[PDB]
Parts: sequence; structure tokens; C-alpha cells
Amino acid sequence: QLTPTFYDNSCPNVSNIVRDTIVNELRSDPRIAASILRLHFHDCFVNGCDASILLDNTTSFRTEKDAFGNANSARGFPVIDRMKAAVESACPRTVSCADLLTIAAQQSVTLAGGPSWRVPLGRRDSLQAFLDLANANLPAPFFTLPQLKDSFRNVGLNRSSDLVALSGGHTFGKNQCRFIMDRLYNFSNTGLPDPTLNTTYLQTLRGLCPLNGNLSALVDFDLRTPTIFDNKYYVNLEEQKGLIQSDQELFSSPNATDTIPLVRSFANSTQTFFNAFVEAMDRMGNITPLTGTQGQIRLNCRVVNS
Ligand code: HEM
Ligand SMILES: [Ca+2]
Ligand SMILES: [Ca+2]
Repeated sequence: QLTPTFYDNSCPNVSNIVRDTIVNELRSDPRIAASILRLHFHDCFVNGCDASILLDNTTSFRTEKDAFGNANSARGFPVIDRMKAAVESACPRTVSCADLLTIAAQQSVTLAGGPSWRVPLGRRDSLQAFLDLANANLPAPFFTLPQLKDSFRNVGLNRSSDLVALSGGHTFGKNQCRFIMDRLYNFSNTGLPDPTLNTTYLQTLRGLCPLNGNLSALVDFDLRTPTIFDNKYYVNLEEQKGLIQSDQELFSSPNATDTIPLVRSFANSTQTFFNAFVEAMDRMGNITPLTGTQGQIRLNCRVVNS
């Protein structure tokens, strides 16, 4: 089983080295904390948190980086390489890329103002990447609530609290216009905007994402505090200001009888949200890990050891 003290003897300063790397990177790229948290999410939803997403192409298997949910979207890979190199220097062949990414995600959340906790450790690295599985398992912004629930259950997260709390990752970070164009101009083939999108906010978003405009333009997930990890994400939902369809459905879907009270509870109390986020994060980080002698301790996160 995974344990928070896994490296307390072999690499006691691993978390500190990871933190320093992110602090430095944040000065030039304020979006990196959000990007790293997402990388961990995308790692865990595909064969578990085994650093499979970090592998590059080989002639025998395709990289998950070319999945619909990763291509021209996932980012921060060089930053992970940097901290890995620093950790390898401090503690040679000790910390797996899977664990490194998990610590990086937690430290990113904390640095952005979120809760602080010690993540379970002991994960090992995959011997292959899973592109098809990534295309099948990563949820999409246009998913209905039942589809979102299905996606989480598919990887082992049965609880609606898992879904509502982890969706809180959208309390910061960016989103491309491409993913909300339907909500703004032609939702579900009606030629009309998504009725669950606040009309005042609709105008603002249309100005940022005009029809026939730059689909790659970026917009903030949280209009209240764009880069701070807090519970404002849920306050937005209560006012019909969730950015993407999958955000707003947590509060407005006909199937939201179970998620609405969770959204409200997290919007009403930072402590309630933070506690639920840590609980859900650790549950996601516990998805089908390779442990013991399974897999390996990858030296270069981009390639399997040889
Ligand atoms: C519930 C289903 C989810 C859907 C459909 C979804 C969808 C998306 C989409 C469409 C983007 C924008 C990508 C781009 O513009 O390139 C994104 C970004 C992001 N997501 Fe989610 N997401 C989900 C769950 C999560 C979870 C569980 C986390 C983490 C706990 C997460 C963290 C993030 C972060 C932090 C960003 C910003 C990344 C950056 O700015 O680099 N997402 N997500
Ligand atoms: Ca994985
Ligand atoms: Ca925020």
C-alpha cells in the first residue's frame, strides 16, 4: 500500500526540491501550477498514476501526448524534466516519475493557495504508454453529467464527491475558446446559447471568443480568482458562471440532485471544499498503482530504462 513516508529515509528533501522548481517556474509562467495539476489528473485517468503520460513516442507504442485531451493542450513537460533531474542529483535512482508528478501536483495546489498535505507515495513507472486508453478515458467538456459520472466511475472513482471536488481544479488555469463556442452561439444544434450560462457572462465570453475568431485564444476557468486555488469556482456555478458545459452541469443538470448539495457545501465553506479536495485527490492518486518491484524507477521520465 502507498504511504506518505515512503521517501523519508531515501530522499527526505524530495518535496522541497519539487517545490523550489515550481516556485522558480511560476515567476516566468504563472500558469504552471494549474498545468502540473492537470498532468497528474491525466496520468491517473489512464492506467492509473504510473507516469505513462510522460513517455514520448517509440516505434512500438504511441505517446499519450497525441490524445485528443492532451494534444495542443497538456503542458509543463520540460518543468517535470527539470525537477526530475534535480531529484536524481539529490537522490539517484530513487523517486519514480509517477510519485514525482503526484508530489508536483500537491505542491502546485499548495503554492496556489490551496490546502497542504502529504500525498501517499510508493508508485512506480509504467513500461509503456496508452494512447487509445487516453482517448477513451479522458472526459470532454461537452459531456453530460451522466457521462461525466461514467468517466469517473470507469477509472475507479464512484463518488459524486470525487467528481464535484476534483472539478474544483478549475478554480484556476486556462481554457481555449474552442471548447465553449457551442455554448456561446449554437448549443446542441439550437442556434442559441446554452441557457444555463449567465447572460451577462455570456456577453463577456462572446467578446473574448467571437464567432470565427481565434479558437486557440485562452480564457480563465475562474472569473473571480483566475490563479488562486480557492472555492470561488463553486460560487460561480451557483450563479450559472461555470465556464465549460461540464462545470455548469454539476449545478444545473437534470441529473444533479446529488451534486447540487455538494456544490453548495463547497461554495459555503472553504474548509469543507479543501477537505473534500484532499480526500478526492488521494483517492485519484490511488488508482491502480504499480508498486513493490512492479514497473521501474524511470531515470528519464520520457523513456523506459534500457
Ligand atoms: C470533470 C471533467 C473534466 C473535464 C471535462 C475537463 C476539461 C478541461 C478542459 C476542456 C480544459 C482546457 C484545455 C485547453 O484549453 O487546452 C481543462 C483544463 C484544466 N483542467 Fe480540467 N477537466 C475535467 C476535470 C479536471 C480535474 C479532475 C482536474 C484536476 C484535479 C482538472 C484540472 C484542470 C486544470 C488545472 C486545467 C488548466 C490547465 C492549464 O491551464 O494548463 N480538470 N480541463
Ligand atoms: Ca497513467
Ligand atoms: Ca480561483
